[PDB]
Amino acid sequence: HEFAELFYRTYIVTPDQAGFQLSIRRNLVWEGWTGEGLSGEKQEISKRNILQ
Amino acid sequence: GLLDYTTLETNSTELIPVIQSGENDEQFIDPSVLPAQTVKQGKDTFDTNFLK
Repeated sequence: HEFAELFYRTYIVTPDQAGFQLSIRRNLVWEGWTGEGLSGEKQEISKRNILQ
Repeated sequence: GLLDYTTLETNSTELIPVIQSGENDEQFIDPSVLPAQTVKQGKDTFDTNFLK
């Protein structure tokens, strides 16, 4: 029927499988390295996308 | 060294926990349960303990 096919594209999967996986490449920009505070616990420096 | 297993072999790649007083005590178990056990690692002398 027209309406459902309009929004949701058909994707046939054989009954031998059980799902489909998405492997996404993503390019990043990030600064430096986790610098010592001479302490026990550390935060991670945010790794940021380039499209943003 | 053919007759001893201490002549060769050394661990300079092990990432063994090391204790520093007043800096990372919140990561190691309280020393009121089990005192720290000294370890020999290369040329270094330091104390290690279980991770809480």
